[PDB]
Amino acid sequence: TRDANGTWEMESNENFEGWMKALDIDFALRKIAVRLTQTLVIDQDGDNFKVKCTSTFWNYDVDFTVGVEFDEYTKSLDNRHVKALVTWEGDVLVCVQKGEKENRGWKKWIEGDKLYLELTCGDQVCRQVFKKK
Ligand SMILES: *C/C=C(C)/C=C/C=C(C)/C=C/C1=C(C)CCCC1(C)C
Repeated sequence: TRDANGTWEMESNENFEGWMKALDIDFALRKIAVRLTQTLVIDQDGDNFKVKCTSTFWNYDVDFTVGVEFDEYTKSLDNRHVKALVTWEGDVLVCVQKGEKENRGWKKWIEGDKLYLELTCGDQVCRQVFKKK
């Protein structure tokens, strides 16, 4: 319920292109990223997280300690500097990324076998569902 450890296989991905567009990802690369199968690998140890979301051409990596603000440079995404902070709101893992973009961050709900991930930027929300492999 608070345990996010695992290798996570995607089963659905809603409004992916609206969220990428809100981040200003190149329209060309958007309709490549649309094609790619993603595997989310989470290593969680106490407060310390290592998140690795992987695909053929394109990976997103982040490591953080819950409750410790960190500078994040989204080099493989929109290549912006944000002030990221990840915390627990109940059993909901919440990341707020302060910077140019408003309403920017993500949330993870872990429901036994299922991981629900909502990514937000501006007025767009991308809803993803992964299953533990
Ligand atoms: C808790 C899980 C998180 C924060 C996972 C985030 C994953 C991404 C931001 C993935 C982004 C990607 C693209 C938009 C294009 C294709 C490659 C991806 C899947 C790494």
